Amino acid sequence: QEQIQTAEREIVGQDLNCERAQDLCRRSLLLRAFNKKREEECEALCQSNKK
Amino acid sequence: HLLRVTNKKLNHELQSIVNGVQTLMSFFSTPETACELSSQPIFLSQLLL
Amino acid sequence: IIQESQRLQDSIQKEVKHFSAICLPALLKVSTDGFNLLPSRELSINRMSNT
Repeated sequence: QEQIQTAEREIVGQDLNCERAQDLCRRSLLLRAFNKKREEECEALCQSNKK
Repeated sequence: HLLRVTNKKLNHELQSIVNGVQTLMSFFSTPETACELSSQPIFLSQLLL
Repeated sequence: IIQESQRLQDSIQKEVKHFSAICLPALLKVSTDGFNLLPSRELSINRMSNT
């Protein structure tokens, strides 16, 4: 029963690492959307500078 | 890293707009306040009638 | 133009630094009574069980 409770604690510790990898994926997607929106604004300023 | 490149591009275009407008305004300044440079009048309003 | 250009200087790098400090789960709003959007993190079920 001690061996079972030790291995149960190790399984719960692994669920915590999967959520961190998902937070990184969400941040990386939001920052990609943000980079695209800032490229469009930079292209608008480049047109104003050509004028 | 992409965002850091986009930030350098944005800062460069912002600085190019500043330099572009300062250069643009240098054509409108009257020759009395500018030093000895051959400020040949570009506008009719700058010519002595 | 010099003043407004200085406000926008390093704008992307300022926003990214602030975004890095945010907790994404705090943005996730849920409505209990149809009218009041509360952060999911303020729900007592999540305060008590969310890692």
